[PDB]
Amino acid sequence: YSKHTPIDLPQGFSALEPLVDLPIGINITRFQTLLALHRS
Amino acid sequence: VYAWNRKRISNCVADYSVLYNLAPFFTFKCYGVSPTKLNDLCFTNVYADS
Amino acid sequence: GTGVLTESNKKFLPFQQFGRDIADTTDAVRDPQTLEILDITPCSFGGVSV
Amino acid sequence: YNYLYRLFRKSNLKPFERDISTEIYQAGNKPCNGVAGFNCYFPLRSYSFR
Amino acid sequence: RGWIFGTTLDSKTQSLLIVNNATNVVIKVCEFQFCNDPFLDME
Ligand SMILES: *[C@@H]1O[C@H](CO)[C@@H](O)[C@H](O)[C@H]1NC(C)=O
Ligand SMILES: *[C@@H]1O[C@H](CO)[C@@H](O)[C@H](O)[C@H]1NC(C)=O
Ligand SMILES: *[C@@H]1O[C@H](CO)[C@@H](O)[C@H](O)[C@H]1NC(C)=O
Repeated sequence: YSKHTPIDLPQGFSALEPLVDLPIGINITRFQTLLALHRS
Repeated sequence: VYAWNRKRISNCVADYSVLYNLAPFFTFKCYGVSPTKLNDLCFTNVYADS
Repeated sequence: GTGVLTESNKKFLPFQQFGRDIADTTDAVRDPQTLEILDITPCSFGGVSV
Repeated sequence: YNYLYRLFRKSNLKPFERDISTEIYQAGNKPCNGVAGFNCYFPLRSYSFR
Repeated sequence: RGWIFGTTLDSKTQSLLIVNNATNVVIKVCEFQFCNDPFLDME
């Protein structure tokens, strides 16, 4: 479910619209996000 | 069986009548749906585990 | 279902396909092939008194 | 002998779950350290189909 | 840019990958041999 808002966390209400319903059928117990570096 | 294959069935029209009429399968047992009603329904998120 | 299909003014979101009333019976549906949203209203009925 | 099943596992699987990890199982108090031996057996055994 | 989901995050199990690079949004379900510190880095 995803939501984009034009803006700590703000205080307000924003419902998240469903974006992707994904049929995987696999076990998930741990996650890690991916970032992007900037190189100079 | 430890590494059973899961195949997605999507974006197709399925004729289940050709599966029922053929005689080689000893067991054709359905739990959540009637066997004879499969030609009259629409489904998604369909998977075959072999 | 049995009903009259009419034009609707309900602004369905892109994920949304059908709609449900208080009773949970379908009141609006999105037709395939054309993607339009059709309102479903039950057919005319009433009590007959002699 | 191409078809193998998981004879031994620590816990029961979840619905629609596949386990293909070829790690050794500890059937006793003594740790096995990835090496077969007394009370250390491979989880996957093949069917003798004839 | 994305997320990594799984149980052991290696080839032993099967993992889900969500990425959005400079061009398109890709969703994959594979048995990835993940890095300990995976990241993205014109890109
Ligand atoms: C068929 O249905 C699809 C939606 O699944 C739609 O995009 C397409 O325009 C339809 N084609 C015709 C000829 O109705
Ligand atoms: C998913 O993995 C966890 C630990 O990796 C395990 O405890 C759990 O039983 C697994 N779920 C299923 C359905 O096998
Ligand atoms: C983004 O990822 C897809 C899939 O890996 C790849 O085909 C595409 O070339 C990538 N785009 C760039 C700019 O690298």
